[PDB]
Amino acid sequence: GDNTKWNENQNPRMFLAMITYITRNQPEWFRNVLSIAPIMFSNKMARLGKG
Amino acid sequence: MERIKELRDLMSQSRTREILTKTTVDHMAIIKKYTSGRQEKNPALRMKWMMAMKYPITADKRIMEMIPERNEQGQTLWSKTNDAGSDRVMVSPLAVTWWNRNGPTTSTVHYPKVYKTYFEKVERLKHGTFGPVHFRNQVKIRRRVDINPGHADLSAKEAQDVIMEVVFPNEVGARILTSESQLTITKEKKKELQDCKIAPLMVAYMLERELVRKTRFLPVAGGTSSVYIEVLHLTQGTCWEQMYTPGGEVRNDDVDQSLIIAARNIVRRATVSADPLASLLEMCHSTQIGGVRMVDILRQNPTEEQAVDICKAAMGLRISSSFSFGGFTFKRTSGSSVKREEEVLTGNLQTLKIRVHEGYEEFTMVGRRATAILRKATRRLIQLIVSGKDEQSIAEAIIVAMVFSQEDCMIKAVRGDLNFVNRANQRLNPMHQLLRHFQKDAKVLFQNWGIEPIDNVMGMIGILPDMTPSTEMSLRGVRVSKMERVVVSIDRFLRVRDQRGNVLLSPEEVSETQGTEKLTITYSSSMMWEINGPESVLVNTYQWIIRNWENVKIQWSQDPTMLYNKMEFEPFQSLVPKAARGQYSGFVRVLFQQMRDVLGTFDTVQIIKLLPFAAAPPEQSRMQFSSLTVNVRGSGMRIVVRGNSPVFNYNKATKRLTVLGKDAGALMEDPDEGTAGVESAVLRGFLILGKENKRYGPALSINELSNLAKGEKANVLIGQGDVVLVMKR
Amino acid sequence: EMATKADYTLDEESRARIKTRLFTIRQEMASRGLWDSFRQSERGEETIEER
RNA sequence: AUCUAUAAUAGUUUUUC
RNA sequence: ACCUCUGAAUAAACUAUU
RNA sequence: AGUAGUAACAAGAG
Ligand SMILES: *O[C@H]1[C@@H](O)[C@H](n2cnc3c(N)ncnc32)O[C@@H]1COP(=O)(O)OP(=O)(O)OP(=O)(O)OC[C@H]1O[C@@H](n2c[n+](C)c3c(=O)[nH]c(N)nc32)[C@H](O)[C@@H]1O
Ligand SMILES: [Mg+2]
Repeated sequence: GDNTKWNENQNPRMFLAMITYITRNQPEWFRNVLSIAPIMFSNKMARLGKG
Repeated sequence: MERIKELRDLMSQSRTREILTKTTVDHMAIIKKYTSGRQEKNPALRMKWMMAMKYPITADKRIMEMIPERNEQGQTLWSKTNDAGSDRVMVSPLAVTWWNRNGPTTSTVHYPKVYKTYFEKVERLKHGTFGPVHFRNQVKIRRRVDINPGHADLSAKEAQDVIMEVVFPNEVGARILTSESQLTITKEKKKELQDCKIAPLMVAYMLERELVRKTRFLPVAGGTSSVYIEVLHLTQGTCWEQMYTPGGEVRNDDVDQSLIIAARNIVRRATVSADPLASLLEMCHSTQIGGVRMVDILRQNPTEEQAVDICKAAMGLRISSSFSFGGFTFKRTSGSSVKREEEVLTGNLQTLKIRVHEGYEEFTMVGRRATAILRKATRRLIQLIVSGKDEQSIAEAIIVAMVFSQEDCMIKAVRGDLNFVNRANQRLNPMHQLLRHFQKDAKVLFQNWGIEPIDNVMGMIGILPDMTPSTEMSLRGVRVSKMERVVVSIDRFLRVRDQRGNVLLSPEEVSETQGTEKLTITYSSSMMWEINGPESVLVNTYQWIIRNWENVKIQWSQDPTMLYNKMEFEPFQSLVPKAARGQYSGFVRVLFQQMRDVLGTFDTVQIIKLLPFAAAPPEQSRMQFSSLTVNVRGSGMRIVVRGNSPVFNYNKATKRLTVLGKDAGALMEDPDEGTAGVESAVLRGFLILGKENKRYGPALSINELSNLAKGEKANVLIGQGDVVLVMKR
Repeated sequence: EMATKADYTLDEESRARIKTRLFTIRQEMASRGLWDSFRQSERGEETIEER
């Protein structure tokens, strides 16, 4: 099996949800430092390139 | 003085002062990797492109004084153009090959010392011995092997700390060498490298080459030691084996490990023969371990192991009925055991199978720093009497005894992420994992073991969970104290009895683990695979049946009894579980007899698949079998009686029989093959007639066929998702 | 003051100077009310709190 | 019996209408 | 127009080597 | 023209 457009269909919000479930009962700082990456990825911008 | 003057010079310049002040030591690495950007994307193309240039090579500015601008033919050797981002100049490869013929000459006498590992490789190849090349059915297995042996009792981090201590004493930081191995190696290398005239960085790299272990997964056959891995391309192939022995000096621990592996294989194979003793002797005389005869090694090796001691006893040598467990030499003074696999639930919620030794037994434990007397029952420690040296020695002895006792408390004391499979999902030894886990931190084990008041007998002290010598209560059944080969006779069935007459060893006591040898084990006989691993044994057994199919078929048709008694099937029979050997043999023999009496139902592939299972003494039962198990690396791999299987799959398109993924050869169609879809060697007392027939009601299972009677046709879900019509003769 | 084996390495003049500097710092901190909070926080000092 | 050193370099793998 | 410069470095994991 | 293929090269910059 292959998956069609895995990275164009997966969402950073779902990765944030996964990280939130994984880091239950953990110190707050650890949860924050892990959560920053999905948050920044759900607000990401893409350079268009050369033109 | 020169250093401080240069630093003062750099602090006087404005930009260098800014760099030196604003850059911390942590950011020194960042500025050290700082670059304008080396636009290298296709280095092969870039090198091919640059070698067409006039000056593709950089060199220090001293080349303008060490090498002339032009040679005899006037060809230019260097130019004054500087390299980008540096003061190095641009030179031609002609400059390098001019240096190699006209440059100043220095003394290269320390090079063999600095690069001792590579010249050691050269010496090992130079003095190596080549044997014959044997074309065989190679079965390589992906395993972790060491490519750089380093030092035995060291890890990469410990080796690095030792190297830092030896070479850079004032840069070690907070590390203190704790292991006695580290202290010994540190003293040895400090003395050896005393007054050394090599650059400290080069010395550190030498010590890295000498002391740092490196292991990798490779598809390996033969020995897994470094001296054999470095020539693995030379010695092992897909269809051939090149006999070869490295010319250096062989480590003795490798010899011990390989001897244990060979002895276990030989004993296990011999247990299934008609005369185990003669088979064991003729196998030990035909076995070589790293270019050395096995009998000589047995005569000059003090290894405490059950199979090794059985091999020694078979040759009239004196044995020490001992074994090793967790760094201690155990010896059973009195008692007996029978192994039994029991599934247990670990403290960290892991399910695993542990070989449990039944019966009451007594032992003595001997270690390099501690000694103990142990009495135990089935998964229960009766008492332990340790007489170690210091606190840590007694702690280690107590931990080893607790793990050996197989106490359910010890199992439930497991915490953390303790894995019982390899990083490649290879099953590990549970006892070894428990030892390694509790030798890191045993506070929970001691806490959950319990406590017990002591009666002050003989002044033997008690011990508390935090390792203190109490006099009132101690660990449950644990007491603290203060501080030989025997002639044996071995039976026909490898039963070793002392001079008095008591049993000391037996084949059942031999470990069932199937390990691999550090040094290549060469076996010289008709079957070079007779003491090989289970995969090679299976593949070579079925290939032997395929190659000899003509006379094997004739014998099966005429005199099956002699066919079942071939010595070639015995390595196979060493893989069948002991309790099921007779049942499988009887079932397969009944299948064969029905196959003979029902003409036209002659399935060649069925006979080939089921023949090796008929080599055991038959036991007659009415149990039906849809699959027969074979032990391969600890997991029972089933061979399905009807249809293909992971172990045994026959491809009708290619007529090629593949076993465990290894080609075993191509069959040829017999004239008496049944081209009618009629099967007689699938059910013990039922003959398959055809496909689904709805007239006879619903389909039932193979395990419920006893109620059927003569001629009662029925539909059975025999095989992988198939329903067929069967009838009873 | 205390020391191992009652061994005071320096002479009593320098030790008294250290004592008077510590007394001066305590007086200055008590002049602002910070001394009580300073005293109560000593137990929770050598435990890094990741934030 | 266990067995992810650190770092550097190169190579390999990882597609909608 | 002469002249002068220049011939082009994704991510992650892994493997090999040091 | 040609290479080439979803966008370029068929010199660029000072
Ligand atoms: O590398 C493997 C092997 O070659 C190596 N080894 C074995 N012997 C030596 C010596 N003598 N020197 C150096 N190296 C040696 O150790 C490795 C063993 O691996 P593996 O074969 O997987 O383990 P093994 O099957 O030997 O089981 P193990 O856990 O190590 O136990 C060894 C021995 O102890 C017996 N035993 C355990 N218990 C709990 C027993 C018991 O309650 N009662 C009795 N009678 N015996 C018990 C095991 O069955 C083995 O006999
Ligand atoms: Mg795929």
